[PDB]
Amino acid sequence: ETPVECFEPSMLKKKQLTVLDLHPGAGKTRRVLPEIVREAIKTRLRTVILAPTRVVAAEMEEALRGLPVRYMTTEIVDLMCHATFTSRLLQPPNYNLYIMDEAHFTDPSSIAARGYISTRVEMGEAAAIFMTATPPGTRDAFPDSNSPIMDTEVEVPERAWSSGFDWVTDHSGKTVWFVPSVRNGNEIAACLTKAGKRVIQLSRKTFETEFQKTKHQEWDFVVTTDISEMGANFKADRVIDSRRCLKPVILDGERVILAGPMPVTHASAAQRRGRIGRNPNKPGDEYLYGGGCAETDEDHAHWLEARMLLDNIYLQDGLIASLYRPEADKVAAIEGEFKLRTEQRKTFVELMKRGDLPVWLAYQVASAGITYTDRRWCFDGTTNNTIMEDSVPAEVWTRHGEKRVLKPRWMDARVCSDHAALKSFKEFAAGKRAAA
Ligand SMILES: Nc1ncnc2c1ncn2[C@@H]1O[C@H](COP(=O)(O)OP(=O)(O)OP(=O)(O)O)[C@@H](O)[C@H]1O
Ligand SMILES: [Cl-]
Ligand SMILES: [Mn+2]
Ligand SMILES: [Mn+2]
Repeated sequence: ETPVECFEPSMLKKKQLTVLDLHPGAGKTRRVLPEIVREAIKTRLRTVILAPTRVVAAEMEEALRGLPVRYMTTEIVDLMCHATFTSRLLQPPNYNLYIMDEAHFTDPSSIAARGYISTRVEMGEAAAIFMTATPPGTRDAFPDSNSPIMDTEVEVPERAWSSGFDWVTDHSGKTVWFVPSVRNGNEIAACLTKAGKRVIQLSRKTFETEFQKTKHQEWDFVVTTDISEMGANFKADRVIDSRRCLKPVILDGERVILAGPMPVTHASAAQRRGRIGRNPNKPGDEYLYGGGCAETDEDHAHWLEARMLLDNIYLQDGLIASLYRPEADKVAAIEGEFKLRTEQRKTFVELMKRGDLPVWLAYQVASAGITYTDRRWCFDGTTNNTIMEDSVPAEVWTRHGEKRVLKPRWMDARVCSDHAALKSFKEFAAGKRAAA
């Protein structure tokens, strides 16, 4: 179960799961992946490539051009995102080779995908290669890089500033700044823009659209959440790292809060720092970081949400997939305890795909026997669940013509953590849906 740093053809045999852990910038995505795919084609395997984002799935369509690779938005090598793969498993192919790039991605759909894949491997039905510089259990925040990095611990602004921090804005290059949340990024970006900087903001909801702006000369800062840890390539000379994240936590099975901001894992710190130092002929890149790392605890909601997904994915007769073993200890939930019957399972999937709700919240609503289009639960919760914005209680016109206070029966802090999330949830609660 030890990671390797070189691909060999014998890794493609069934029952092998290999972790390829070359350091950041070493060429996993653009040079090792095409070598694996060529070998999979020559041995006539049924192969799927899993990219963390549609952006990366484009960086692969280019590093694989000329090969029979077919990108799938929802012989021939299949290419899709982690989320697309898990979404397809939740719907009513039998690959024998799974290649997952950026296999450190900790979103529930990626965790679930690794659990399903590693289970197929242990069943003797497939081989798999997990590519990541930071596999689970990474404890080194400062891995190798193509060019040496200047690491400096410094106080990193956590809110807008009106003076001081001259080192932030006196820089003449391009900076990638990792923030713990969209709302914190909004405040940092506005402060930078007031200083005359050209700022690009990245988050999960906006990444596929806004990342293209970074491919141009005309920007000074990218202000990004942890989504840029997943193989986002920048031409930057500096990373500023809060070393902070938010952690969704299920409190007593009752609600989801956003805990923190609190220290990132070593893997996240290494991936953030790994955005620079990538040009072997360009010394002098800087990594300015604001605190220490800490390891995830038993209570990060994403691993329990991954079990909610896997309990509802068909495997083989009555079997359910386990989590990938190095992550299976992050969850106390019993295999199968979140399995839904057929009609509630359809609602569960619809609330996630069409409703844009977090997994945990979708599960609560679906397992209560609520159908997808019935939005009464958004308004009948405890007054403690009242959603606020601008310190006034949030209100919504329902399609029935009633103006109701947003007061969901189950409280998931992710539906109201920033303006974009709240806008989406208000439209959901009103029975509307933005065109996407
Ligand atoms: N002159 C250059 N030509 C090509 N690549 C370069 C050059 N200078 C720097 N690089 C960087 O080296 C990186 C190595 O490519 P690749 O994405 O395959 O590495 P990786 O192992 O996938 O990294 P990560 O662990 O961060 O996902 C490129 O993404 C690119 O950003
Ligand atoms: Cl985000
Ligand atoms: Mn190297
Ligand atoms: Mn990569």
